[PDB]
Amino acid sequence: QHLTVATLEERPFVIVEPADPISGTCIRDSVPCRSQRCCKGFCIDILKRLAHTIGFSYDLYLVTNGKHGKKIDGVWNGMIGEVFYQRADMAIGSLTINEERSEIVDFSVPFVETGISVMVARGTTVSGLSDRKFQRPQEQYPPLKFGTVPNGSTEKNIRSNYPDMHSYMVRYNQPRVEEALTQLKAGKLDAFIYDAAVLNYMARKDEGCKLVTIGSGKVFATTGYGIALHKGSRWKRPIDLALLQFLGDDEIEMLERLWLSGIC
Ligand SMILES: N[C@H](CCC(=O)O)C(=O)O
Repeated sequence: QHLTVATLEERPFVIVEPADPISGTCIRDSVPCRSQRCCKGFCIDILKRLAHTIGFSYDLYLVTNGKHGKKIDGVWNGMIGEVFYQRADMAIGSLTINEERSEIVDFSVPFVETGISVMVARGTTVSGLSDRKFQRPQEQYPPLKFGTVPNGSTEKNIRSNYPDMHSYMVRYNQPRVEEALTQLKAGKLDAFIYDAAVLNYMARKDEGCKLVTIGSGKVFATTGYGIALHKGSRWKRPIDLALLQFLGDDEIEMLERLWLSGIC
């Protein structure tokens, strides 16, 4: 009846703000979340609906041990680690389903479609991730500068499928999306390769609409965000049924409009 839920800030899917200074409570659509503050956003609204529909209470906390999830020398960190090591009953956020993670935790059915996209300044001109500027990176006279934020499903995918390109990207690793966008707009990066759902949102919200996304096309695989649960969790089925209901009730579509819209 009571679940411990791990999450991670990644706007606009999870947004963290201080409590209302006047009341000292989380107001509006926000809910209390502690650190491993008030949380809101697309995924938090999903969590609120799951809790109401299925009928559980929860304790929400922000992950400080890494981010989404990476395995290093046999040990998982991030949201995936919290679930795998059974510190949390579930993790919800902008958490990407991939093969490696699916082996060790169960995922809900996907509730947001994602993958990998490439962001560049509208001025800049490359074809896409197929472009040899990316693929044969150290062939270009002034090298192309492209990076990702390391440790997530994007870097995992690139290292596994395009190890040459990955090796070239390492020096351009960015600490978070905000800095990457800054470097891209300053021309310190030529492209930023990252989660599609997030990148496409950032493109839509860009002050002045100067940042644009290119589809990765055939280069990378589509996937989705899923809620992570203990392998064999009894919670998977009721979570899935609820999510499926939300999808067909246009509740998810409504939340997309609410949280992920932009003018660009
Ligand atoms: N959703 C993030 C992907 C971030 C990225 O593009 O690396 C994850 O679960 O790892």
